[PDB]
Amino acid sequence: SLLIRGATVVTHEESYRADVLCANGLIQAIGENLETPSGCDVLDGGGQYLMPGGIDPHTHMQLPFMGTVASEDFFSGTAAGLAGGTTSIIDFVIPNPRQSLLEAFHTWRGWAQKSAADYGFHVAITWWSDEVAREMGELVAQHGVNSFKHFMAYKNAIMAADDTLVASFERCLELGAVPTVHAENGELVFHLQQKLLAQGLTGPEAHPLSRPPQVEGEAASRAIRIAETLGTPLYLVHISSREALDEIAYARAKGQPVYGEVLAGHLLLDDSVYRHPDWATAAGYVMSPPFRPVEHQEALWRGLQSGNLHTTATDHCCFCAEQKAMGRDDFSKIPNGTAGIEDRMALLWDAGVNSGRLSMHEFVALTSTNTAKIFNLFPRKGAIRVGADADLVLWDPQGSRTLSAATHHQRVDFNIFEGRTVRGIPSHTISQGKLLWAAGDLRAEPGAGRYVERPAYPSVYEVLGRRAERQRPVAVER
Amino acid sequence: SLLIRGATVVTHEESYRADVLCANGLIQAIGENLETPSGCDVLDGGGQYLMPGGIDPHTHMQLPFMGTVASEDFFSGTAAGLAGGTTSIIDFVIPNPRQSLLEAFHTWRGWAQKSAADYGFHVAITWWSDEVAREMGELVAQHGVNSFKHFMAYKNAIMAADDTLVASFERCLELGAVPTVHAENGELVFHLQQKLLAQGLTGPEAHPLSRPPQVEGEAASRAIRIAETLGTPLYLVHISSREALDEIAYARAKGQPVYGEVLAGHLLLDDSVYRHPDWATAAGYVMSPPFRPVEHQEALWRGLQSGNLHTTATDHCCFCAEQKAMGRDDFSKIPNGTAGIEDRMALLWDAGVNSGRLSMHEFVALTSTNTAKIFNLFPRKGAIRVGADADLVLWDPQGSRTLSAATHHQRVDFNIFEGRTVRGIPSHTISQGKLLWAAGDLRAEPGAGRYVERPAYPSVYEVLGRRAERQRPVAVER
Ligand SMILES: Nc1c[nH]c(=O)[nH]c1=O
Ligand SMILES: [Zn+2]
Ligand SMILES: [Zn+2]
Ligand SMILES: [Zn+2]
Ligand SMILES: [Zn+2]
Repeated sequence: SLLIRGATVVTHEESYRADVLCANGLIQAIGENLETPSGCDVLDGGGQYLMPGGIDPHTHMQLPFMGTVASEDFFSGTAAGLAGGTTSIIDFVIPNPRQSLLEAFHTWRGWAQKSAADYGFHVAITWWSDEVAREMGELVAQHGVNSFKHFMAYKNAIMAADDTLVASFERCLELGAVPTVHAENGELVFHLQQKLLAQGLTGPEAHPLSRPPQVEGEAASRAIRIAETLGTPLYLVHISSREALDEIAYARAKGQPVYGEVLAGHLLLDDSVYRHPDWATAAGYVMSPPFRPVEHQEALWRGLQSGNLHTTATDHCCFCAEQKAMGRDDFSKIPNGTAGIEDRMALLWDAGVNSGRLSMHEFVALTSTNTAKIFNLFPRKGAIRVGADADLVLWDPQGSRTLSAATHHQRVDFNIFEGRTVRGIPSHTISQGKLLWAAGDLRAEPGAGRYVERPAYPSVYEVLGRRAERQRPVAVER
Repeated sequence: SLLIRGATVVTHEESYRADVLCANGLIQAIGENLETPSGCDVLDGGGQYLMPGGIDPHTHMQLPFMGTVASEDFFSGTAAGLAGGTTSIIDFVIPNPRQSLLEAFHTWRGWAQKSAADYGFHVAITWWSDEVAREMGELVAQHGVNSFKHFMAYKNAIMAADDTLVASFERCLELGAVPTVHAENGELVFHLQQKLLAQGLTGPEAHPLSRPPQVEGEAASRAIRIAETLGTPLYLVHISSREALDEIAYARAKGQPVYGEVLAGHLLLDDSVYRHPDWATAAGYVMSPPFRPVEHQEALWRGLQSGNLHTTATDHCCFCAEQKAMGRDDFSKIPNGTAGIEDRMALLWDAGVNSGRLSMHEFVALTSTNTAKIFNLFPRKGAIRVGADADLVLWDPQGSRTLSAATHHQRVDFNIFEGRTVRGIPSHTISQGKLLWAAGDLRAEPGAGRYVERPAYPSVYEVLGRRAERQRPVAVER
């Protein structure tokens, strides 16, 4: 048993002073001046905020990708996420083309067994056949998967063309699963990569030039309108561009269920990072989509404030300087990805709440509750109520931290926010009711985390259902 | 020679009283009370408006298509255009996949020699290879073509996927040619067509359901964004939807050279036409894009008024009842297309000018001058000025005409505006300085029209070149 006493509870919609009791991995009681069970550890949260633990729905722990394997494994990644107040992740099963999905799924369950905190998976659809359609049904019915990932970029690899997107989205509808998309036009990226290389522009500064923001806006428009035509919801991962955000807003203004996810990097960094004089420094920012001219950061913030972006994530995909250097002579070969699982919540609090573009309640909604709702984990997760998983974070608004690769718990030799000082840190992280991060001490244990099943048919599917019934076609009688 | 006396000259920007003298196919003199050369014919235009003859940039005379050949041929179609005030067309060479473009071009020249008025061609890119790219250059350099058409629908036929779109648009940029696009997502069309057929919805009412508006908005988005990425202008044919119009307005607002074309059918008809209890009547409206719910008509009129739609055309593609009946058990086999070359100008005048939606100057811009400027034919066409081609229409603002398949000159048994009465009609049409339509008397002759060459590099390409030079990628030395 673990009792957090004297703090202010901050949810996605309200604040109030109360104590919180956890036991057996669940939240047992909430209230002022709670009784203390015998032999129950006590945590003093005076002057701090008690919030749901962060959920990161976009991580790539130890992903084999672009000629190599990510430097962060499932244990060091989930542990680092605990240090930064994040208590569960959704990662990605990425089968190779013509490789079986259940095969990939069990393989990934294997790798993820070492997780120190709760974890789940999105399954990517990297090819199509009647068997993928059948396997998708199995993953939802028997293995707790309720979301499928589609890559519109990475031509001559994992890219899903329109024919796949249509088939798979239609399958998700049948299964009550949520289609999710990496929205970049693969044909234009491939075309621009070759053209820049043929011009001899091989540095990291060519990476943004190879996939400018309209390449994302285009794919977002296409994913969104396939989803509209087939009558499914749609979740777009790491939106970086005004173009893509405007497409989401346009569809939502048409009341379509479209969600957008954003990373701290795309809220706070611009594309000048790729022109850094030092190659390894610039290479460190190479991910897709890339960082953008400053006007896109401001559009994304307004996306958060307006309700047109819905979740924060990290695309946590680490590669050390030596792996980055795999493309020292060809930006197209630099393994794509940045780290951020540990830094997401502090970064957003410091830039959003301290500044105050975001209220404390929006901070919560954007770091856990919205993700939980979208993927049908609410109120089990991202919620402070009796019966919910005891995933919590205690937040010192006056604590300070300076992000550096030399001191962060993420196993990677680079931090895209190196040297940045944030006011507002997680003093204590609580996962499954146990205190796994405390005032500098990390208590993560390999294998401590559970695999989290997400049930199919989130509530959006009931409204979609009624809509589809109103729109059934009537033949003309002749 | 031919002198038009006493009319009000109306251009794309102004109105003034003057006579106009034509001779040798050209406009010779403009001024009040011009002297009459001896032997010159005189036309009294008192109380009427003298405007440039209409240019219809979207016709398909005797096109072989969807199993058959359009009922209108190049003589009957251009003659019918003349009765309606339209003095020149741009048609489409549509090579079959793997067919040489040059081969198809010469064949089409044979088909079009019988035209009664000036004509030109757009050439469609229905497949890709190095030969295609070479033949595009030859068509521009030797054959007066400066625009290339791309079909984004017609899966498993003339459809261009992104790889062809990108390669062709790049070729277009190299040649100073205008890419034009039929913007519908073919994968979604094909998927919806089979779905609806599988459910037994075989009638014409399924045609609009098989290609809802967002299918067009998606393809407009994608064509527009490819164009932006490659640095070309872009011309989208027959825009029917708010979604597509919004994509054009959005790219035009970012400063991008995007032009939109609209048919009178999509300005004035709604999709209730496909539910007519008579099969032949409903089939008569079947074209792609289909006619839309009424809110899209309002949006289109608004595009015209705001400057986000730029040209009018007809997609003149005629099929009689027995030909339409090829799809009596399968709407996907109904040959797509409607008639309008003869009716476009009166329809737009009556609905746009009489209502005050459009000024008379906007009417001229939208029926001739904007098309001329976009395809590099201004001021040879669409302009009343000494030396311009003598293509003129004399317009009686209080004349009246009732549109009817029983009385029109279009060689087709269906009119999508059957029984509509319009106020403001062409009393006389002058082509190559000759009076070919004189209040009810059509004097069109087979073979009188000239093939019209269009020079490459319209003016927009000078601006694009200056932008490209400013945005040249620049490496970082390390
Ligand atoms: N060529 C065409 C004629 N008519 C149509 O409706 N669509 C076409 O693509
Ligand atoms: Zn991604
Ligand atoms: Zn990712
Ligand atoms: Zn068309
Ligand atoms: Zn057409």
